[PDB]
Amino acid sequence: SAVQQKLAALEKSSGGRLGVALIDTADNTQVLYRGDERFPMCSTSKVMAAAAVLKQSETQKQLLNQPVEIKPADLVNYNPIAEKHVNGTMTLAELSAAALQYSDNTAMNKLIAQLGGPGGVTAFARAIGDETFRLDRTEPTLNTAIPGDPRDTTTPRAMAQTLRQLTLGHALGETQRAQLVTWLKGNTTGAASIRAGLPTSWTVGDKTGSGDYGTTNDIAVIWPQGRAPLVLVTYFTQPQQNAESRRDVLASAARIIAEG
Repeated sequence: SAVQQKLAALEKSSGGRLGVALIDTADNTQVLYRGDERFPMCSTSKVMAAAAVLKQSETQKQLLNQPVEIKPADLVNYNPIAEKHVNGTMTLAELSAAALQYSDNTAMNKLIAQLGGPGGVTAFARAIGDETFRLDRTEPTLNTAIPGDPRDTTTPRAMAQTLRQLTLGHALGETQRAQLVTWLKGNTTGAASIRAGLPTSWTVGDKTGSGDYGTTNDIAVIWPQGRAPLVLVTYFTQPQQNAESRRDVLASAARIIAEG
């Protein structure tokens, strides 16, 4: 198609490997580019951990208010919110918001611990029908993004279908789904990624991800004005271990998609 020609040209101009999955919920049509190739998730995996804790809260009604200690030994490489609460507590709701909206890595590790390890996050993916997602490591080593390494990867197609179920479908209860949507819409890290390639009137909820090998990711639910919502996943990774992030590539992919 025309869009896939332009995405392929964008990829060629970038020097990296680009994966795109669009789901148009108007007619359940999909646009895929390398849709079944594995990509390192990096921080886009935080959506699955937050959703898994939300799913637990459908039975443990007070779970999101449970206080969790933040100790100096809990801090890893990037803890913008957790650092503000060292030797204090944050609720699981506050940890989920920090993980999603600020990409706080300590918050992610607390969510993983709540679920019983990376195997508990992966379990939730399987329980909602995602057989592709795998979380193998904690923060920060899940971001190594080594070429060919299947650890901590998913495919664009799988992540788009799973993000649709979590936010627009009914994989979660109603209060939980609305909370997830509210968190995604309040993301603070996405201004230069998918959002930058879309009309400013469209409302976006997204989760970015970045890591080694110049890995630059964004997953988004998009509500166009007077139009059925869209789910857009853009993964990008590069051949050099020390490559710089390329959020502009995600913005350009979104622009190409939005042209259709």
